[PDB]
Formats: sequence, C-alpha cells, structure tokens
Amino acid sequence: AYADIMAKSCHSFEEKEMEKQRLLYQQSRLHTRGAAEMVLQMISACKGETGAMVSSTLKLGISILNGGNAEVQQKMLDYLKDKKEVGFFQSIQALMQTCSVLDLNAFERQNKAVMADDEFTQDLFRFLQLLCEGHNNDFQNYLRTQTGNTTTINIIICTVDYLLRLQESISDFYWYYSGKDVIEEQGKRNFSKAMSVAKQVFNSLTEYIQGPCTGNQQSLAHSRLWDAVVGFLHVFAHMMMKLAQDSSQIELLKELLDLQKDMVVMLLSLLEGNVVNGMIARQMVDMLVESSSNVEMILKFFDMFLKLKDIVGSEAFQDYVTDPRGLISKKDFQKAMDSQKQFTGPEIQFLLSCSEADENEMINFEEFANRFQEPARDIGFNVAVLLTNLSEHVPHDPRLR
Amino acid sequence: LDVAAASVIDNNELALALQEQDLEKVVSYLAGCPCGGERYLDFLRFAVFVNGESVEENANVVVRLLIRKPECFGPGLLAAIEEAIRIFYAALIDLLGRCAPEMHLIQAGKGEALRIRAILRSLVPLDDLVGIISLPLQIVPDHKASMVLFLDRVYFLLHVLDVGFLPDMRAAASLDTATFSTTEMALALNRYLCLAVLPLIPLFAGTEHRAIMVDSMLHTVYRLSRGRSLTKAQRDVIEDCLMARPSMLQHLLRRLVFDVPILNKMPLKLLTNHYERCWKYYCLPTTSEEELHLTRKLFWGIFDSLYDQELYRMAMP
Amino acid sequence: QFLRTDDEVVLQCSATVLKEQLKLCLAAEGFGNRLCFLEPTSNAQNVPPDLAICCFTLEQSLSVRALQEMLANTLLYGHAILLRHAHSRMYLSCLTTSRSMTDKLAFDVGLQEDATGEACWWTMHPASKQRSEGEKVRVGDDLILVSVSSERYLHLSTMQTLWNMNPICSCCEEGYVTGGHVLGHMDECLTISAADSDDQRRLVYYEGGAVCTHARSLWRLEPLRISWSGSHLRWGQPLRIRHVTTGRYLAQGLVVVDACKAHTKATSFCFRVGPPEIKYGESLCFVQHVASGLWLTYAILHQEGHMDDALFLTRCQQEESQAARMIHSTAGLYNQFIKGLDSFSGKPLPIEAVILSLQDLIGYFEPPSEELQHEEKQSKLRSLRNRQSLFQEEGMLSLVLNCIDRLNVYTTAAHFAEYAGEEA
Repeated sequence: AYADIMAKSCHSFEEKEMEKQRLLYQQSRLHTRGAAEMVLQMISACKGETGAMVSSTLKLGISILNGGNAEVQQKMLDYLKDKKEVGFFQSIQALMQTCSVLDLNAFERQNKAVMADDEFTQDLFRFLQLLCEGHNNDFQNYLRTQTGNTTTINIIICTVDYLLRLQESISDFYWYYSGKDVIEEQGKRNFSKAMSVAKQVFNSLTEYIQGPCTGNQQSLAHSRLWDAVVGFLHVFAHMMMKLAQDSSQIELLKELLDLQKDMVVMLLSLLEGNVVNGMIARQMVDMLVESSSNVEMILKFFDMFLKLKDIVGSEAFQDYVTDPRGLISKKDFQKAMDSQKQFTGPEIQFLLSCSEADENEMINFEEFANRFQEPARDIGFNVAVLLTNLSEHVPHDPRLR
Repeated sequence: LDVAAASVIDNNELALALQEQDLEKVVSYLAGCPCGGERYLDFLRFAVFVNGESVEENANVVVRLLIRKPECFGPGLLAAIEEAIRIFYAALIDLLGRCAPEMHLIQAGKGEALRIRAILRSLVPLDDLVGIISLPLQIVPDHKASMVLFLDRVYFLLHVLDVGFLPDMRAAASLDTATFSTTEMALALNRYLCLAVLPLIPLFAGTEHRAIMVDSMLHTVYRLSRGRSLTKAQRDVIEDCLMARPSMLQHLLRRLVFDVPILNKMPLKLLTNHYERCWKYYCLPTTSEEELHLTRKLFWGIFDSLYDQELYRMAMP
Repeated sequence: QFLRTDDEVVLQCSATVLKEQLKLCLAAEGFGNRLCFLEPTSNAQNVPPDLAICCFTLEQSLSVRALQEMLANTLLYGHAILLRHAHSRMYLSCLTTSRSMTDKLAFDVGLQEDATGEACWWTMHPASKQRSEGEKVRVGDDLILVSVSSERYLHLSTMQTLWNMNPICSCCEEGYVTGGHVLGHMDECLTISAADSDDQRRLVYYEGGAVCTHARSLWRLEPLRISWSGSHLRWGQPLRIRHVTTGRYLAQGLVVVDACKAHTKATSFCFRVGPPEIKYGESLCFVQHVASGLWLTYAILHQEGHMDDALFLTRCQQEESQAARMIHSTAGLYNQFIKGLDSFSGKPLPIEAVILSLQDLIGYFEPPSEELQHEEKQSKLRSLRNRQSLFQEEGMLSLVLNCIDRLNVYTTAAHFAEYAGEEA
C-alpha cells in the first residue's frame, strides 16, 4: 500500500520546461532518499517469483524514473556494480519469461463462454525500455550482460526471443480469423489490447538498440532475431488488406497502422548509418529480397490508396459520372476508373469493394479519399524514407535497386 | 479429496473454464496408475464431461492427451471375460470405455474434428459388437452399461438386436415373483432402463423379435420397482408399437385381449387402451374374429364397470 | 543447415540392425503397390545403394492453423510438410488400411494419387532437447513425424521413432550437367545391349540408329557418396554408372554382372574431363574407369585408343525415365508370375499385387479421349504414341498374353478351381 502511495505521489514551451522541473523535483526527492536501491532490492527478492506485489514494485520503479533523471540512473548503475550481484538479471530474465501471449484455445473457450492476460507484462517491458534512453554505452554494455557477474545473460537477446513468440501468436490468430467476414467483435477488442502491448514492447526494443552503440547493435544483429520481424511484417500486410476491406473499421485500422510505423522506425534505427556497402546493410537488403511478395503487396496497397485519391481529385473523373448528389454508381464508378485506364482489374474490383455502397452504388467518396489518406500520409512517409535511405546507401546490389 | 475433485459437476461455465495444465496433471497421474487408478480415471472422465453432451474443447483436449500417452491395459475383451471367470479390473476397463464413450462427439457432422471422431472410432474395435457379445456372455451386470451407451455414442441393427434381446428376455422371467423380490435383478432393472432408451433408438426374425416385445410388456407389468421408469419403458413400448407387422400385431393382440379381459392394473389398462388407439390409427385401411371377440370384451368391459372414469371412457370410445 | 523447401529431401531410418547400427531409407514401388519397404544400404563397395526408391519434394509448410484453413478452402518446426515420391509422382500419406502383421494401432504407409485433404500432411514436431518450437529445424536431428490425420506412428518395424533427414539434392542448378538426370559422337551415342542384355554382362557393342533413342539408352546412378549427391559433378568426382532397363551396373572386364556382385567386381568408375562446372551437351572428356588405366572407346583398353573418347551428353525429359522405372517393376512382376506358372505344373496377395499393377498400367496407357479441344487431344496423342513406342522395344506386355496362353491352359477354369491355391 505504501509503495502504491509513493507512486501516486510521484505522479506552452515555458510550461513544458516547468512541468519537467516539478516532476524532476518530486522524483528527485525520492531519489535523494534511496528509493532506487529499494526497488532494485525488491526486484532481486522476487527471485523469479510472480505476484502483484512484484507488479506493484515494478509500477513504483516506473514511477521513480519516467523522463529519465541522471542521479537515479547513475545510482542504480552504481549500486548494481557495487553489489557485483546477485542474480538480479536472473530474476528479470525469469519474468522476461512467463509473459502471457494471446492463445487461440483460450480465446475459443472465452468465445464459447478475463484471460489473454495481462497488461502488467506490458508494464514490465516498459520498465525495461525506460531503462534504455538517456543513452549509456556503458549502460547498454552492461545490459549486454555486464562483466563482474559470473553469469551475464543475453538480455536484449532474451527480449528478442520473446518478441518472436508474440508475433507467432498474432499470426496464428489472424490465420484463425481467416477472413470470415468479421469483425466478430469482442475479440477485435481483445486483439487490439494485444496489438497495443506488442507496440510498447517493440518501441522499448528499439530504444534499447536505439542508441548508436556499436556493440549492442552488432550483438543483436548477429544474435538471431529477424525474422521474427520478417514474419510480423508479413502478417501485418494481410491484416492491412482486411482492414481495409470492411467497415470494421477505422479504429482497428489506425491501431494496425501505428504498429507498422513503429516497426519501420526500429528497422531504420538498426542500421544507424554504415559503410556504403556494409554487413548490416547487406543483411537488411537480404531480408528485403527474401520478402518481395509481401513487400510488393504493401507497396501496391499504398499506391492504390494514393492513386485512387489522385483520380478522385481529377476533373475528368468528376465529369464521367455526373450525379445530383454524389456517387459514381457501382457501374458508373467502375467505368470512370476504367476510363483513366490505370489499374489492376482484381485491384479494381477490390477498390470497388473497399468503397462502401449505400443502398444503390452511391459513394460519397471524398470521405473515401480523406480516410484513408490521412493515416497513409502519416505512415507512408516513414516507409518511403527507409526505402530511400536503403537505396542511397548500397547500390548495387541491384536486386535492391 | 475428489470430493475436492467433485467440487465441479453441474456447472457448465466452470467446466468450460478449467485450464488444460490441470487436466494434463490428472492425465499423468492416471498414466502412472490398479483399481484406485481406475477410480481416479473415472472421476476424471466425469469431470471431463457432465452433459447434456460434452464440451468440445475439453473433450478434444482429453482425447488428445489420452491418445498421446497410452494407459491402456496392454491392449482383449475375451481376456477380460476369462479373468472374470477366474474370479474388478474388468470393471475399471469398463469404466475407461465408458469415459471414452462420454467423450464421443455430437450431435453430428459437419464439420469437422470428426478426425478425431475417426481416431476415436479406430479406438473402438469390432467393437461395440464385441462389447455386446461380452455382455451376452456375462448374462458386472451394471458394468458394461457404458458399453451399451458407447455403441450408441460409437454409432443390420436387428442382427445385433437379436444378440441383445436374448440377454434381456431373461431378466424379465427372473425379475417377476420372488425373483422380483430378489434385488440382483433390480441392478439389472436399471440396465434394462438404459437399454430401452437404446430400444427407443428377415420378416420371420422380426416376428420372433415380436415375441421379445410381448416378453417386455410382461416385464413392464410388473413387480414392482418404479414406475416412473416403468412408465418410460411403457412409452417406449408404445413407441415401438407405433413404429411397427400384422403377425406381431396379432399374437401380441391376443395376449393383450386376455389382459384387457383381466382388467375388465389400471395403468396397464391405460397403456393397453393407448395401444388399442394406435392399432385403430393403423387400422383405417385395416384374426378379425379375435378382434371382434376382444371388442365384445370392451362392451362387456363397459358393463363390468357399471375423472379417472372419464379417461377410462375416452379409452373405451 | 536450413532448408527453404522446394528441394527433394531423402529420410533414412535408423538404429542398429542385427547388433549392428544400420540406416534404411524409406521407399515404395508405387505402381504394383504404394507400400514402401526400407532398403538396407550398408556397403558401397559391396553394393551400390539405390536412390530411385527414395524420393521427397518439399512444397507446403506453414502452421497447423494455416493447414486447417487451407483444407477448408525455411522449414518451421512445425509448419506443414508435403512429401512427393516422383518416383512416384504421387504423394505419400498414411493409409487407412490396416497392416497385415499385428493389430491395434498404425496402418500401412502409402501415397495417395491425389494429395488433397487431411490424409496427407505430416506433421513435424521439430522436437529435440536443443530444439524448440519456433526454430530453424535445419538438417540433422529428426524430428518426430506423427501425422496429421493421425494417430501414430512411423513406424517402427522390420513408442515414437525418430527419423533423420538426409538432403538428397542441396539445390537445383542449370547445366549443371547434374548428378543424376541422367542422360560429335556420330549420333551413335554410347549404347548397352539393344533389346535385352542377352550378353547379360552388358556388352558395349556400340550404337547408332533408332535403337538409340529409341530405347534402353540411358544411365543415371552414380553415387560414390551416400548423401548430398547433387550439385553437378566435379571433374573426376568418381561415380558408378548403371544402365537403364535391366542395366544393373557396368564397371569379364567391361560389361556388368548384377549390380551388387557386379559392383564389387568392378567397384566403381570415374570420368575425367557444391559448384557445378560440367556442362550438358558440353565437354565431357573421355571416361575411362580408374582402378585400371584401361580406357573405354574403340571396346576396352589399352588404355590407348584413337582419338574420339569424348563422350557426348544427352538430356532426358523425365516422363521417359518414369516410364523406364515402371517397365522395370511391373515387368519384373510379370516375370515372377510366369515363373510361378511354370512352377505350377500343376500337381493336384501376389496376384493381386499383379492385378493392381495391371490396373495402374491400364490407367497409364489410357486413351486421351475426345473431351479435349483441338488441343488437349493433339497434345495427348503424340505423348501416348510416344509411350507406346518406347514400350514396344522391351515389349513384356507381349511376354504378356504369351503368359496369357499359360493361363488359358490352366483354364476351364483352373482345371477346375485351381491347380493350387484355389481362391487364386
């Protein structure tokens, strides 16, 4: 109870600068007091034990940091070094272990009817991420596994291993949805919760490898996780086709889009620059090469969204299907599109499907361009940027070209 | 402690809810298992299901775990019968078979998971029939009730029916009078109740089969256990009559006429009246002298008598 | 390593036999029965192992849920795995029919003509202590292969039995003459005995003519290595050669006794002009065989012969090869049946297998029909005529009613009911 109380207590440029100072003040008071040592000790005691109390401690720890603050980080590092440990990493590892992942059997039982827990895993991964930031070549190095402790741990390696499992569950769930009309609901919500947790984990992972620390990055790259993100990238594309494919509609689409952007950011971050021809670059190129079809599908989808919008904007298109109050009529929109003469036929049918009929092949359309153009504009940019940077860095290889 | 195991019987939500790890642990204990082990297995089966029908998810998990570890008395039924003769373990094996049967999928395909259904089917041998044969040999009695249940769950019937009928007809002779007083039959009577539901489900064989129906009516009346169950058996007989067949209609008809004469107890008379109504329904289009004699009995029956009287009157009408 | 798939994979099982560790690769004849019998491969010098009877072909993998969805419509442990025996062309899946020996669980393993449905998918739990789900279950460590539409388990006879996967062909490269397709020289490309190895020792005789291609003018083999016999042929790699048809092996000096004894006697031959440098229709130098300076062409010795040694490289179109293998199995069976008839005098399952084989043969030689458009029909006829032409040369089918006569004679029928084995 006391720990919870402490966390609660911790809780426009000028305002921003200030607010920060005030936060720094409360956190500072707690820090002066030695709270960090307490949190570390509590974490160590868990000894891999799983309990809310452990959860409460984690929450308190997150509260202590937040927005960094060096005295605290320094103190924690110093304490760990002084204690020479300990197997605190061991407990942390056990927890990095045992995090819930979406399970199809459980979901089915629920549907037949809590479960798919828990958000707290998200909170722990978040603490691990809060640890990164600020940027410690020394800290990142310790995170790698440290030197003094007899063991070491592959920490980042462990987080990477965990992410892979989370992607597998998401993929299994998509496979199960199959595409039976949807959205079913209830489940969609559970899925969203899952997607959200994964996003935080992904962001934390990126931050950990985010610092341009040669050792951490090199290590992750050699490690094993890819792969992994390669598979996640593939699933993401199918989910993306599905929404949009029906008026699930917008919230789910937005959530799906955000996660993809985060993944792209992490990928861009990994290279962190390099030789014109570089091992990391070669590996990235290789992953891209391995996936031509999935990538192609994503690119095609983006072009279609943009191309369609452009067409709509066009006067000739407006002219082909005059209406008293909008719509290109089912026929009617199809014919105009045919007229501009630039589309996949299956793609054209798909576009027609994406468009929502309203009692007689009538489409407001402008609404169509707006959604999904705003979200696309936000994500699309990140993708383009990454692609461009990659192209600039290593030509050849041509396949990439 | 099971008992503690029982803690969960009637509830559907709780059953759907139980985690697979616990089931796995129970399965492991069963595998390690041994009469006590068999009892544990039976408790586990009850827990696994409960009806009406069985949970698809729970059933699936149980079947898969069982298929994965085999326990499993080496392999058969004949061996068990031999062991019984030497003498239980047979009871435990029967319980396991019963659990598998309860585990059976329904209502019907498709689909699917009838794979699955097929794995289970392979699991039985030759099969429900072998079990029926074993039951006939046995003709302990309470035991193998599941096998009868399993065959229905598990799945030309008349040929199969012939073997079953012989075992039955007997019980009736033993049951009535002193024997009726004897309680071994009562255990048998309960099985009879289960069989009738199964009962509820060339021509010469059918006619012989017709004799069995008369025997069943005789058992029904009477002596003397409830009753409500008796009524169920009776409805089944009535249902069988409805499904039915002139010769069967005949000899049974004469016995029935004699019974009617005796009546002219009350419940038996009502059943007879229902049967008569059924015969009439079957008789728009429809020996004859015997029927006329029976009718004269009705006129006589009306005379003998001279609400419940009202129902009797409807029957007379 | 890690296999993407789409590459033939060969599995060998395992343990030790007769107090001696032994490896047997699962294989099935297909026609004349889809049942596959493991064949021992203990000594190369003593005998040459046969790769014909063990195929593979990896095409579908994904994960159980994906498989279910598909059914409704790098290998990953698990995912979905599909095996193709080209050899026998048709896929192999667990067969519902019960095994002849013993009873309770399992069934004979055969590959259905049509790969569709749950019956044929196995079902790999890339399981090892080191191994974990979500893995690169690369070459070298089992793992349990229970089906799928099962039930268990394979097999094991001749519990859970682990089979270890051998990569038969690492990858496909083009020209790339190849390890075993297996396909200037005055057309007269090298030839074995025309008709049937009357010499029975494989007499070169030499050849030109229709005979030729034409028939019985092909070889494949040629493994001087148990596994990974792919990647083209390194110059002077050193490999054995087997003549197609009843070729057995050919390297009495030259000419070949049956492949086991023959192989030991002429244990191996090599040709002198992984990465592939050999070019189809290109090179290929001279031969001869090593183990003696003797050089082929003329013919045997000196070694020393006028210039011409260079061997000209063929091609094969696979259908012809499949046809040859078929001719050999069904044909052997016919010979066996004839022998059985002879054994029967007759003094006062197999058949059966022969009947199934016959049905399969009839199905193959089946007419194209008029259903096809001015196209399906044209394509099929040339092919059918071609197949007929290829068979006419061996012509056992001919051996055919030749036996037919023996059968008619036992006629009347069975003179009456059976000289022996009645139901027969």
